[PDB]
Amino acid sequence: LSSEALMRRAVSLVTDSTSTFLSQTTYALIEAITEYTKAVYTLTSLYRQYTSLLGKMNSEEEDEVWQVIIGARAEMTSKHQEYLKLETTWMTAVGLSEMAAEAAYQTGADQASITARNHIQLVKLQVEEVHQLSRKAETKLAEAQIEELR
Amino acid sequence: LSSEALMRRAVSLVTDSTSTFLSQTTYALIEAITEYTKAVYTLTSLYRQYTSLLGKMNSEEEDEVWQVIIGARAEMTSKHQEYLKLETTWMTAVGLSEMAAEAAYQTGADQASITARNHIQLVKLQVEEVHQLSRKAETKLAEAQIEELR
Amino acid sequence: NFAPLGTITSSSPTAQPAEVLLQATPPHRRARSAAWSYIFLPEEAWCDLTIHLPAAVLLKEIHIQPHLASLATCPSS
Amino acid sequence: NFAPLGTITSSSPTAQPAEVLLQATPPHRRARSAAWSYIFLPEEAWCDLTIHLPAAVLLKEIHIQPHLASLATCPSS
Repeated sequence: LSSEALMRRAVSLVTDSTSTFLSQTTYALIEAITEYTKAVYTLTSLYRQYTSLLGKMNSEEEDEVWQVIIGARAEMTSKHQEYLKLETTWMTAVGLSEMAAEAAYQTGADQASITARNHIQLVKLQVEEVHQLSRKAETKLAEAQIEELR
Repeated sequence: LSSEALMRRAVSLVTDSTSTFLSQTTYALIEAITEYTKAVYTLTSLYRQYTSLLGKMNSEEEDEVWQVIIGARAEMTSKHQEYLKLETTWMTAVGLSEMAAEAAYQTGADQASITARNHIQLVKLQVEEVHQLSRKAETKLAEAQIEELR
Repeated sequence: NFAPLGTITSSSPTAQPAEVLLQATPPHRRARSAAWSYIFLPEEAWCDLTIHLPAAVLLKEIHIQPHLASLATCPSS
Repeated sequence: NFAPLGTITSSSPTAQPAEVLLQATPPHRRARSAAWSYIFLPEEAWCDLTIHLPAAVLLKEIHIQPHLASLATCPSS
């Protein structure tokens, strides 16, 4: 016999699950881009308040903003403790995707090879684009620094 | 997310790495069993060709057959040892899949669970049939070598 | 081992922080990037890592592990 | 390049055949396995590889590409 029907209903369940997963990941990508932009803007806004507004106000607010800097730095480290695992999970995702591309090229499944190549390319584009928004904000911060210094 | 969810994500990273390793080992095992079976089949085909060319035995081809028989004894011991070691490695891979499935079931994936169950039953049938065919191949080779006396 | 208790520093101002090198746990076997990387200037031949310890110890052996993924980046000497 | 036109043989009888080394196209840049592998016996220190050409050739250069994935297996000399 041929296992084509077995593969057919297996991948039918897989495609239903991954269509639900694709809608869920569209929603979760909206959530993730929102959270990532909020975190980057929080970092840059606290840097801006650290650099731009020292000495204009009185002494009590000076001590207040200093304690705010200390506490917010601690809380930002605590919140950013989640981002260290994102790099490693993207590392393992990239490795697994490259393995899938190689294995599908080896087996010869053209649809699976295209799926794995576009999988690594798409995860690369998504992670590099959220990181690209972050580094665009960082580059804007550096440009504002070099223009403010000179 | 939570502490249990953080543990889930950490074990997801670990199990994705070990599942990359497990996929590599399992594909290597499948290819090794394929080479096993194809080497046995090629040796049997060469022996059948020599038997089909009977009557015109010469020094060159009979010396080749003697070398084939010596290498066939060496191959018998090597095939037995590598069958033992491949069964042991398949048991290790099954244990790795077992712990990966435990992690996934503690995660809560059900479509993955049913797909894995269907894959397990299908590959159980397939490996049972192919391993029975292989063991029968070496059993017939050993019987032919034994009855070569008469 | 006394590396974790020490503080590592380099004489190259552009060198990355090397405190990751003193941990007891090595990184992933085929990590795409090494734990610590140094960029050599075209004229520079030697880079130095100076580990400082809190107190004098009877040193016996030094172990250095390169990046097993790419041995091409292993130091020559 | 005259490597494809030649036949490569090794002195050790147990050596795996190395005709794959003469392919005119290089293998994958990050291939997960080496095209040709030799296993050294404990008493052995030198490996042998002889390339025979159909006719005399004014040889100028020899290029050897080690298995770049794991450079620890690159020949010492």
